[PDB]
Amino acid sequence: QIHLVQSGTEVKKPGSSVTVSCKAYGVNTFGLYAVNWVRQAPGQSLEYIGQIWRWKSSASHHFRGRVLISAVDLTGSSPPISSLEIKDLTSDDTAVYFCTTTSTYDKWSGLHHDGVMAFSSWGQGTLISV
Amino acid sequence: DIQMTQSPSTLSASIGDTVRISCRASQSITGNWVAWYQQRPGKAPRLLIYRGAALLGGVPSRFSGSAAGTDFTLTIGNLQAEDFGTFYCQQYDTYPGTFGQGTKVEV
Amino acid sequence: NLWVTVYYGVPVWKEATTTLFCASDHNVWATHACVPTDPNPQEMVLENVTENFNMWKNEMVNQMHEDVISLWDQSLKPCVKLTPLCVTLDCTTVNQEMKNCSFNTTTELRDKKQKVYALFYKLDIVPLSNNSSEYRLINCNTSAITQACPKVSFDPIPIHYCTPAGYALLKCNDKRFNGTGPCHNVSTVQCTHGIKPVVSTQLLLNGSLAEKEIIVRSENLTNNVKTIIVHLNKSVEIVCTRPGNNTRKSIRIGPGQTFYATGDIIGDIRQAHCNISRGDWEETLHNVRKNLAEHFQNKTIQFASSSGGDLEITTHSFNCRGEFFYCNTSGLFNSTLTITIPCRIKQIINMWQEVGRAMYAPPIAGNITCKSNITGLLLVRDGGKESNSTEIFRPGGGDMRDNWRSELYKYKVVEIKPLGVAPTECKRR
Amino acid sequence: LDCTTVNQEMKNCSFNTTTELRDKKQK
Amino acid sequence: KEIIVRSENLTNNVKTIIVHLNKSVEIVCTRPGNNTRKSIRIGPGQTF
Amino acid sequence: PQEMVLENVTENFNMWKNEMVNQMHEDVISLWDQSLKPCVKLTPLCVT
Amino acid sequence: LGFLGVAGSTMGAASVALTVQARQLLSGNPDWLPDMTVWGIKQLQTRVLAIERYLKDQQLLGIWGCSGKLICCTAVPWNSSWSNKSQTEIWNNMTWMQWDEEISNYTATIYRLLEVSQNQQERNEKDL
Amino acid sequence: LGFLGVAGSTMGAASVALTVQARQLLSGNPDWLPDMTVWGIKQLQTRVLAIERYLKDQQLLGIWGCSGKLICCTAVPWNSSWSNKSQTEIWNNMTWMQWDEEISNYTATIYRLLEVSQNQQERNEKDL
Amino acid sequence: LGFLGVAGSTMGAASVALTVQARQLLSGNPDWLPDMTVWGIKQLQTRVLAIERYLKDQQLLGIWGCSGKLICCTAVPWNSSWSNKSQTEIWNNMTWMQWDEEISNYTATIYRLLEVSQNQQERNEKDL
Ligand SMILES: *[C@@H]1O[C@H](CO)[C@@H](O[C@@H]2O[C@H](CO)[C@@H](O[C@@H]3O[C@H](CO[C@H]4O[C@H](CO[C@H]5O[C@H](CO)[C@@H](O)[C@H](O)[C@@H]5O[C@H]5O[C@H](CO)[C@@H](O)[C@H](O)[C@@H]5O)[C@@H](O)[C@H](O[C@H]5O[C@H](CO)[C@@H](O)[C@H](O)[C@@H]5O)[C@@H]4O)[C@@H](O)[C@H](O[C@H]4O[C@H](CO)[C@@H](O)[C@H](O)[C@@H]4O[C@H]4O[C@H](CO)[C@@H](O)[C@H](O)[C@@H]4O[C@H]4O[C@H](CO)[C@@H](O)[C@H](O)[C@@H]4O)[C@@H]3O)[C@H](O)[C@H]2NC(C)=O)[C@H](O)[C@H]1NC(C)=O
Ligand SMILES: *[C@@H]1O[C@H](CO)[C@@H](O[C@@H]2O[C@H](CO)[C@@H](O[C@@H]3O[C@H](CO[C@H]4O[C@H](CO)[C@@H](O)[C@H](O)[C@@H]4O)[C@@H](O)[C@H](O[C@H]4O[C@H](CO)[C@@H](O)[C@H](O)[C@@H]4O)[C@@H]3O)[C@H](O)[C@H]2NC(C)=O)[C@H](O)[C@H]1NC(C)=O
Ligand SMILES: *[C@@H]1O[C@H](CO)[C@@H](O[C@@H]2O[C@H](CO)[C@@H](O[C@@H]3O[C@H](CO)[C@@H](O)[C@H](O[C@H]4O[C@H](CO)[C@@H](O)[C@H](O)[C@@H]4O)[C@@H]3O)[C@H](O)[C@H]2NC(C)=O)[C@H](O)[C@H]1NC(C)=O
Ligand SMILES: *[C@@H]1O[C@H](CO)[C@@H](O[C@@H]2O[C@H](CO)[C@@H](O[C@@H]3O[C@H](CO)[C@@H](O)[C@H](O[C@H]4O[C@H](CO)[C@@H](O)[C@H](O)[C@@H]4O)[C@@H]3O)[C@H](O)[C@H]2NC(C)=O)[C@H](O)[C@H]1NC(C)=O
Ligand SMILES: *[C@@H]1O[C@H](CO)[C@@H](O[C@@H]2O[C@H](CO)[C@@H](O[C@@H]3O[C@H](CO)[C@@H](O)[C@H](O)[C@@H]3O)[C@H](O)[C@H]2NC(C)=O)[C@H](O)[C@H]1NC(C)=O
Ligand SMILES: *[C@@H]1O[C@H](CO)[C@@H](O[C@@H]2O[C@H](CO)[C@@H](O[C@@H]3O[C@H](CO)[C@@H](O)[C@H](O)[C@@H]3O)[C@H](O)[C@H]2NC(C)=O)[C@H](O)[C@H]1NC(C)=O
Ligand SMILES: *[C@@H]1O[C@H](CO)[C@@H](O[C@@H]2O[C@H](CO)[C@@H](O)[C@H](O)[C@H]2NC(C)=O)[C@H](O)[C@H]1NC(C)=O
Ligand SMILES: *[C@@H]1O[C@H](CO)[C@@H](O[C@@H]2O[C@H](CO)[C@@H](O)[C@H](O)[C@H]2NC(C)=O)[C@H](O)[C@H]1NC(C)=O
Ligand SMILES: *[C@@H]1O[C@H](CO)[C@@H](O[C@@H]2O[C@H](CO)[C@@H](O)[C@H](O)[C@H]2NC(C)=O)[C@H](O)[C@H]1NC(C)=O
Ligand SMILES: *[C@@H]1O[C@H](CO)[C@@H](O[C@@H]2O[C@H](CO)[C@@H](O)[C@H](O)[C@H]2NC(C)=O)[C@H](O)[C@H]1NC(C)=O
Ligand SMILES: *[C@@H]1O[C@H](CO)[C@@H](O[C@@H]2O[C@H](CO)[C@@H](O)[C@H](O)[C@H]2NC(C)=O)[C@H](O)[C@H]1NC(C)=O
Ligand SMILES: *[C@@H]1O[C@H](CO)[C@@H](O[C@@H]2O[C@H](CO)[C@@H](O)[C@H](O)[C@H]2NC(C)=O)[C@H](O)[C@H]1NC(C)=O
Ligand SMILES: *[C@@H]1O[C@H](CO)[C@@H](O)[C@H](O)[C@H]1NC(C)=O
Ligand SMILES: *[C@@H]1O[C@H](CO)[C@@H](O)[C@H](O)[C@H]1NC(C)=O
Ligand SMILES: *[C@@H]1O[C@H](CO)[C@@H](O)[C@H](O)[C@H]1NC(C)=O
Ligand SMILES: *[C@@H]1O[C@H](CO)[C@@H](O)[C@H](O)[C@H]1NC(C)=O
Ligand SMILES: *[C@@H]1O[C@H](CO)[C@@H](O)[C@H](O)[C@H]1NC(C)=O
Ligand SMILES: *[C@@H]1O[C@H](CO)[C@@H](O)[C@H](O)[C@H]1NC(C)=O
Ligand SMILES: *[C@@H]1O[C@H](CO)[C@@H](O)[C@H](O)[C@H]1NC(C)=O
Ligand SMILES: *[C@@H]1O[C@H](CO)[C@@H](O)[C@H](O)[C@H]1NC(C)=O
Repeated sequence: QIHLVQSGTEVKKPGSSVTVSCKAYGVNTFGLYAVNWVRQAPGQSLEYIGQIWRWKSSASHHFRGRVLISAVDLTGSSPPISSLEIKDLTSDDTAVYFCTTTSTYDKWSGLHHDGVMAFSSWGQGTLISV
Repeated sequence: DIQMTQSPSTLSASIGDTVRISCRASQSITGNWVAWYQQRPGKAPRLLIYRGAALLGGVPSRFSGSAAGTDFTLTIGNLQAEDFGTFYCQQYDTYPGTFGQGTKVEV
Repeated sequence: NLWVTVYYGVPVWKEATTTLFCASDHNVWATHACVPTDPNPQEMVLENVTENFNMWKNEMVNQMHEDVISLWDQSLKPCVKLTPLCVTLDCTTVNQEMKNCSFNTTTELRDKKQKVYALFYKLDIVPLSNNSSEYRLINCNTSAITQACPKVSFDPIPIHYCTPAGYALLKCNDKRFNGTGPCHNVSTVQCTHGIKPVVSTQLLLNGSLAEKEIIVRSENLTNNVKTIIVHLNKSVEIVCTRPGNNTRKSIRIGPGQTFYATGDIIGDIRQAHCNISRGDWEETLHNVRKNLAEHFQNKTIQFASSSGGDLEITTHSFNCRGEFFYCNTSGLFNSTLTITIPCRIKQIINMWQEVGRAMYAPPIAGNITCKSNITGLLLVRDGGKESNSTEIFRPGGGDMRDNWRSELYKYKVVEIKPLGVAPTECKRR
Repeated sequence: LDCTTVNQEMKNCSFNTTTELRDKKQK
Repeated sequence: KEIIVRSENLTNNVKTIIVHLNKSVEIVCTRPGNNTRKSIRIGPGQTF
Repeated sequence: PQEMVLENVTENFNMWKNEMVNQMHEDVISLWDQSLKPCVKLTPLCVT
Repeated sequence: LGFLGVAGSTMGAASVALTVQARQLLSGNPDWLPDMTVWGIKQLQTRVLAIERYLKDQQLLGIWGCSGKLICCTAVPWNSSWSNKSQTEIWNNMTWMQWDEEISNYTATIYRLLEVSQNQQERNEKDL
Repeated sequence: LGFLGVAGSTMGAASVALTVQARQLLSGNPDWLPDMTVWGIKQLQTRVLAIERYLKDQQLLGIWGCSGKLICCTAVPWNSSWSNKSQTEIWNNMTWMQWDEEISNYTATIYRLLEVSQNQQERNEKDL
Repeated sequence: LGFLGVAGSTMGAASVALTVQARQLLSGNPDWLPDMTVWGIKQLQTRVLAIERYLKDQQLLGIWGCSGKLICCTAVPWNSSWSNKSQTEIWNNMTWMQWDEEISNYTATIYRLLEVSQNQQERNEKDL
């Protein structure tokens, strides 16, 4: 019922910006449903890139001022959309990015805290190399 | 920041066997507030357990979780038919969150 | 060191569902089915708290719908039944919206029959054979007709839904709320504001108006079958009437059971019709169009008349002093000093979409005229990718619950847990 | 009820009864 | 364990004797026919 | 029954605005109605 | 303040004025409904359930030795494994909602402990 | 003695026999009415209302520092802007009905003062 | 041990777990039969009766100064007339049922003495 469709593989010369799109099929709105962007590089270490929650966007300390996370709500011809934008890419940013959505309506379910949360639904991930 | 460490690094297994994976945190986690995930090679991670020992739907009843003060143990009992890939322990106590290094299971 | 201490009265709430009762400040609602009371209400504004809302799974509307159906049934049952009316009707011309039909019925004595005559609308008549002059009522083979009960009034009155002890209602006060998401300005109450249980289709009538500007809400905009509710901030004036002078006859169909029907019509043949202020309607169409253009990208928006179908769902429907008007609005939603729309009326009304129950509304003696406010619209998007340039909308009915969501979307029901535990330096006991 | 043989534990019975229209009967 | 016999007054001869068994017996049975369900309109929605 | 005698009190009575009689009246009619409802009805006697 | 007025206030402030929340639990509707209604039976069900819930909470308080005390003080030590946070942090920068969520797993066992403690005390009160 | 036999007695004499009046607020309930009629609903009516009233009165007593006590000495001073009569006159030449009539305007203020005094006492106890 | 598990135990051992017996007097089923049936009326009747019985027991306890206690010392002398057995025999050889058997004729007198004793104590509380 809930699916996440992500953009395609795209490889760029170092020194430019990159955008990645996540498309939430089945999500009623990004209220009650928070979006979290995570990273997985070779080395198999899952990091935490950032999130949009309650229409507030935030990023971890390693990426503050480096990644912009934007979102547009449900429209007539398009389900809810989220987007990662990395301003500059070094050699070490090669990884697969994952979009995740988590329900935030219960307020008592164990799947989320006030700011940090687990990830109920996972997209198929976009591979980016430099 | 809160770190974690999982064990064992890798373990062999067989059909019908019961396996245990323990992740230990750098700070005792008052609430359970820990999650367990699977990841097959080339696929997307799938949430298995949240809130320490809460079982989602669709996931088989064979999985279980135990939450001590600092050590959290995932018990995958009665490995049936298809074997699994990489398992992961994650904390969501403080911001930002962090994932574990990870363990691998093989036949 | 640190010892446990239990507190009673801790302010924590869970989401919960309960049987909410109602209250009011002859009529079925006022003198039955819930208490008359309205003391000084207690409204408070919480601080530093945000609460999630989603109106599209809320038990308030289901409870209200069940209560409305149950009250109507309980009102209809304790009076006259119309089983002897289902006979062969010999109908002829009035000598064009009615037919003069004579028929045989019982009387105060079961060994004698009587010949009577009455006027009937053809929407209440079904033929028996093509080469015949026989007619029957609509619901004579599928249900049993019960007469609308003359001494009781089916007039909507304001009603307040009230929470029982141990529960509370949370109200979203955020301006321009579309029903889903967080709420940063929350208030607590015990009883809702005035709600009028008006049943209408294709046009929301006599409703509370939006606070600042038009609010557009639907359970799933991307889906097309779902209803789109439009909540205006400027009320539109619609006044309308059946002007024909009628007169009703009392027919004894048994021991004390009397059946009232359209005895005769006198005066010129005048058609029931609805007037709407034209300039205000043009303004509200423009406001709705350019507001709804926001949710649907740059594609142009067109309005078109309802598709063909049953009279109940295709035409706008309402009630006025007991008379049931089905108005054909083929010019109101026709776009891209007064506007007049035709209105047929019907007597055998089979609402609530159930089977086996149907009601007959006796005609009021004189002519009927009543004025009301259009305060909302129910629009439906047409499916299919016929064009990639324009998206066309239609009148839409569907579930009756949509008529009440617009009044109950601010409210949430919460249970209270008063017992808590916490560590403190206190030890002594 | 006008009953005849089955044409051994039942009988084939015809009867008049009411219909949708109260002023008509059916067999 | 085994069969139980009950009666609120066994020495009386007009009182039911209940026998409770420990091994259930198999009884399967049937009406083996083909009867079509004829519908008759009794009245306004009444169907026989 | 328990009956106790209030020694030093003085109470004002008014028999003409007592709700006891109205309650008794309502009970009498309601009881008679619920008694006469669950049995035979003389609808077919209304003949010539 | 008013009923549930201190939802956003921290626990230290909420410790004051618990009586409004306590008293709201028993306030009801003096009027009732006429006969032969399912509405009336639903109302009776709801209010009997409310009385039962209130009585259960009061009995649970009494078994712990806090029959008529809103802010009573028991004698059970607080295990650090339940929730190990600073006193100032708990009573100055946390609402009751977050607190009740963060100790949800350890609530039940805590209750049992309270029981035993009071029972022990009562027995000692007869053996001393 | 009887249920209200001390109605005419002055308050000093009436303070000795509060148990009978207290007990009759709950006792006297008969068996049930089998018929599901208006009468059964009215019985259920009256008895649920009685339970609610008794629980409300007991909760009002318990919020104050007077839980489980028929006679209770609080710690709120008696403002002379309320009834100002000598103790002998109050307790030897006045019935309870007259006393309740004379002080009718100040009952709400007295109740609120008792509430705040007990809350202050509880907070002080937890803080000292 | 669970509910009624200490029936065979002697009186001394049974006093350790009175809370299990006490708590089951309020546990029940929160659902309902929504069909206007006589079943619903009978269920609602039995629940209201249970509430009334529990409230009466709590009132009777409170009249004796034992409101928040499951075990309570009442300070009224034990007349040897109503029962004269050694403490060891009573607390190590007789079940509670036999005890309630052998003092059946005298419970009313004991209850009246209890209420009079607390009335005297409460009056003296303000007398001195
Ligand atoms: C029901 O009713 C509800 C209300 O009642 C209603 O809610 C409303 O929903 C809409 C959704 O449609 C909300 O509007 C959206 O809001 C989004 C969130 O915006 C917030 O965050 C941004 C980003 O902020 C970060 O960065 C800035 C940079 O300066 C910092 O200042 C911030 O602090 C923050 O930085 C932190 O976090 C970073 C990580 O992200 C860290 O790196 C960093 O270090 C920091 O830690 C803010 O800028 C926003 O503020 C704006 O508004 C305030 C208001 O005061 C202004 O002061 C401020 O200047 C800003 O203007 C806000 O805080 C937005 O992302 C979203 O924006 C998109 O849409 C708009 C409108 O169309 C576009 O103009 C905009 O360009 C965005 O479009 C881009 O993204 C989409 C995504 O799909 C693309 O498709 C699109 O093409 C475009 O992409 C292009 O740009 C990309 C870069 O941006 C680029 O990468 C792409 O490649 C491409 O080129 C939109 O505004 C609205 O707020 C809600 N209303 C509320 C909350 O009241 C709800 O919808 C209703 N429901 C329905 C069904 O209708
Ligand atoms: C949206 O909201 C509007 C609110 O105005 C509704 O319109 C009102 O509807 C009510 C009910 O249909 C109307 O009230 C009725 O008016 C009748 C005509 O009143 C005229 O005639 C009487 C004769 O004495 C004059 O006194 C009066 O001043 C008017 O000149 C009355 O005859 C009705 O009486 C009812 O109650 C008496 C009580 O004894 C009964 O005996 C009657 O049989 C009858 O049941 C009643 O008063 C009211 O006039 C309407 N207002 C307007 C401005 O039109 C809309 O109906 C509503 N829309 C929807 C869809 O619900
Ligand atoms: C609101 O209405 C819209 C329709 O107007 C609705 O959108 C639909 O959602 C479903 C559910 O996600 C979509 O179906 C999926 O679409 C993706 C798109 O790539 C497909 O990949 C999916 O197929 C895969 O997954 C299936 C199992 O889910 C497998 O069986 C399959 O083999 C594939 O592996 C799946 O078909 C559907 O496409 C959209 N439709 C449109 C037009 O967007 C939305 O869900 C509604 N919102 C709510 C809250 O109900
Ligand atoms: C179970 O059913 C059996 C019957 O199959 C039943 O047994 C009968 O019990 C009655 C009990 O009264 C017996 O009647 C008595 O028999 C004795 C035998 O000597 C007579 O002396 C009695 O006569 C005296 O009492 C009479 C009043 O009852 C006086 O009128 C009379 O003058 C004497 O004072 C009396 O007739 C009867 O004989 C037996 N029958 C058999 C066949 O056993 C048994 O009681 C039932 N069990 C229960 C628990 O009910
Ligand atoms: C800490 O408390 C939480 C909250 O109770 C515990 O999570 C709970 O875990 C149980 C067992 O996994 C869940 O029960 C399951 O519910 C699902 C619902 O679909 C059902 O399908 C299963 O059959 C099973 O009954 C329970 O729902 C879940 N609670 C919530 C709110 O989700 C958690 O286990 C506790 N941690 C401990 C005790 O260590
Ligand atoms: C509906 O049809 C019935 C049956 O035809 C009409 O009833 C009858 O109508 C005729 C024609 O108006 C009446 O005849 C007139 O009678 C007067 C009596 O003084 C006579 O002087 C006239 O010359 C004329 O013949 C007849 O009385 C009347 N009968 C009854 C029982 O009503 C009825 O009028 C029709 N309704 C309408 C609205 O047309
Ligand atoms: C938050 O919501 C409250 C409740 O609606 C608002 O307070 C009301 O404001 C209106 C006018 O704006 C007054 O007429 C009412 O008397 C107010 N009621 C109360 C209880 O204060 C408040 O203005 C809103 N605040 C914001 C920032 O939106
Ligand atoms: C009802 O809401 C509409 C929608 O906003 C209001 O129309 C606005 O009118 C002002 C007039 O100064 C224009 O500047 C805006 O552009 C209009 N908005 C739109 C979306 O067209 C209208 O004024 C409101 N009416 C009332 C009485 O509140
Ligand atoms: C509804 O509007 C119509 C149109 O103005 C009104 O009917 C007109 O009435 C005047 C005099 O009453 C006549 O001269 C016109 O010929 C009528 N026009 C039509 C098209 O019928 C009607 O009176 C209005 N009704 C109400 C209740 O306001
Ligand atoms: C409502 O009325 C409109 C016109 O008043 C009807 O539309 C007409 O439909 C016929 C065919 O049935 C066409 O020949 C006409 O050209 C249409 N009118 C116009 C102005 O184009 C409509 O069918 C009616 N709908 C109902 C349900 O009665
Ligand atoms: C059911 O109960 C009967 C007793 O009525 C059992 O039959 C007995 O079996 C034993 C075998 O050890 C014999 O010694 C007895 O003579 C039998 N009794 C009779 C009356 O024949 C029987 O085995 C039981 N069956 C089960 C499945 O429990
Ligand atoms: C009941 O048992 C009878 C006897 O075996 C079954 O009837 C026989 O069915 C077979 C074929 O299934 C025929 O060849 C025999 O001629 C039948 N004999 C009689 C006497 O009927 C019958 O089918 C069984 N029914 C069920 C439901 O088990
Ligand atoms: C219709 O709207 C006007 C405009 O404010 C208002 O005065 C009137 O009370 C409204 N009538 C109804 C029935 O809502
Ligand atoms: C709109 O109305 C005009 C005139 O009233 C008519 O010619 C036209 O066909 C109508 N269009 C629709 C779509 O009903
Ligand atoms: C009937 O019409 C007349 C004028 O034709 C009008 O004055 C009267 O108000 C109408 N009846 C009603 C009930 O409005
Ligand atoms: C019973 O009659 C139906 C009528 O269509 C037929 O399909 C079915 O096979 C018959 N059954 C037997 C057992 O003959
Ligand atoms: C809300 O928070 C602010 C600062 O966080 C504080 O000053 C204010 O007193 C709080 N309001 C309440 C009702 O606690
Ligand atoms: C009634 O008043 C008289 C007046 O002297 C007094 O003696 C008597 O005791 C009073 N009765 C009661 C019951 O107080
Ligand atoms: C109360 O009465 C006393 C008499 O004992 C008097 O001295 C005092 O002034 C009075 N107080 C007020 C406020 O009237
Ligand atoms: C039952 O009685 C025996 C005495 O032989 C005793 O040992 C045992 O503990 C008793 N059991 C219980 C549950 O009191």
